[PDB]
Amino acid sequence: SSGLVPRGSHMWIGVISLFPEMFKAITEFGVTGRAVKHNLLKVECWNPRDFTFDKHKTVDDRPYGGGPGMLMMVQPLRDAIHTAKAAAGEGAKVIYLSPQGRKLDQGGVTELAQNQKLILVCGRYEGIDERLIQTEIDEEWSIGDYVLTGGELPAMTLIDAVARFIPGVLGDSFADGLLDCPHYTRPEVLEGLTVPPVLMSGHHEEIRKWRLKQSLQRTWLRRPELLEGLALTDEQRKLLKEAQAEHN
Amino acid sequence: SSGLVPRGSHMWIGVISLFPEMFKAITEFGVTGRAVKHNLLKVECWNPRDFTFDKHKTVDDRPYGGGPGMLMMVQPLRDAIHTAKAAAGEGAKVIYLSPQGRKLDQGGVTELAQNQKLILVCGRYEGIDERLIQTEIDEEWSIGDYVLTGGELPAMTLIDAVARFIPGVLGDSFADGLLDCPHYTRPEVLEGLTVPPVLMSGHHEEIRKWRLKQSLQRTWLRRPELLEGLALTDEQRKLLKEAQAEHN
Ligand SMILES: NCc1ccc(CNc2ccc(C(N)=O)cn2)cc1
Ligand SMILES: NCc1ccc(CNc2ccc(C(N)=O)cn2)cc1
Repeated sequence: SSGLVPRGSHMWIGVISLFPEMFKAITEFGVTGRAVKHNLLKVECWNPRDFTFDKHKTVDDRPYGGGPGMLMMVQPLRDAIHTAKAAAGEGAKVIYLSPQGRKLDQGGVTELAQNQKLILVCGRYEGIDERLIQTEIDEEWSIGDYVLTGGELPAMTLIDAVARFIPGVLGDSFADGLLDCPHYTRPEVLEGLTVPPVLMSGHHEEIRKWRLKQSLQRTWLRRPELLEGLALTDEQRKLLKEAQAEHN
Repeated sequence: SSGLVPRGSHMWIGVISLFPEMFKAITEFGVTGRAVKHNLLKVECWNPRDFTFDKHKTVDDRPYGGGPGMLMMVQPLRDAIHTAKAAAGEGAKVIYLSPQGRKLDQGGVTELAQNQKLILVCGRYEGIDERLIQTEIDEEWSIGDYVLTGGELPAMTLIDAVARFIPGVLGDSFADGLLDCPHYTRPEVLEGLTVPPVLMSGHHEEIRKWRLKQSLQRTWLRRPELLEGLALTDEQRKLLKEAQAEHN
């Protein structure tokens, strides 16, 4: 392991997945791809398929009590987890991604990003045996109240979200707990819509206050529950009241 | 376009992305990969890079009013959107994935899945010009209250979630508005933990009621706000009260 890029806060993420090639979407492209090449982020996959012993490499099994779907077969999945934990050494927290988990939000991303090592277990079918949660999983997390064909997209979502908090990965995330303000680039006029003159003014302080007021107004109109989680600054209370008066 | 697999409800999804190779994670693997091969789901990508005219194929641009980040360059992105809309023909709703969007949940997935054609616009950098939202985007959606390096993982998350509602894709999603019950597979005993005897009984009705009670108990302990959105059946009111009495 070598290179010139400061990597003091580098993260290691082990992944248990039946489809490790999915992870190329994050390891080979964009900002996450650069993090991996610069050794700020390492993503290491184990496939339960490689832990099977039968001729057909069976990775699913029938649920007790019947019902329609399959579960991940215990022995191959358990063996893959044990191999990832041995590789990771001490301090690796094991995360299972499921709709039954703790709801991920940006605060939870920053809590997760304090871990120098994670193992992300990706369930396929109707998920994993309850007893493996009890014996192998440190924390269960959901990316949101929907059901996907597997935990791989949730795992990749968490990796990407945490990676942004690794110093050096980026070249301001829900700034102030608010929805982000509108942004504008060239051209000055688009389908008769003009860039707000304040953004053209060069007045750094008036621009700051316009963006903060817009963020407060958009949070209030779209996601008012997000305001209730906040103790607004004096300046923020005044800009919201001005945006609420102007709306009315 | 041909094949034997019933595809009456087939979905077409256009995608605008600087990294269309990311979409292989859904189009080449698992249940979504099978949907694509069977013509239940088509995913068609346009890359704004192919709509550039400068020697360096520039796809970012500086925000008006300064600040740290870049935006997607308007002309290449707008041209890619127009080409996707012409390809899609009439009835294609254009979705922009952003943290400022409507929060996706399973109900919203099923609303989105009523569309036979979607175009998913994937923003990189600090996102897209506000005026393109106004002029090109039908609906803005978030997959959750976190910030990612791009809209591609959110787009792939929505495709996967909607695909499950396409008849024939699957071989019961938040059944009853509740968190799913525990599942068990072989072996009968794992690290001294035994499968609940009821699941071994063959008694289809007692198994149904045990799984419903567990789902009510887990929703109540982990996500009690989910119970408030529900008008529980008589049977559900009785099983929750029994689980709440047994907890206490
Ligand atoms: N029956 C439980 C179960 C467990 C695991 C799966 C795999 N797919 C997932 C995993 C996580 C999420 C999420 N919202 O973070 C969504 N879909 C499905 C079902
Ligand atoms: N500054 C606004 C903005 C817009 C678009 C992006 C691209 N990344 C995204 C897109 C969608 C989501 C989400 N939660 O669904 C998360 N991250 C970033 C920033």
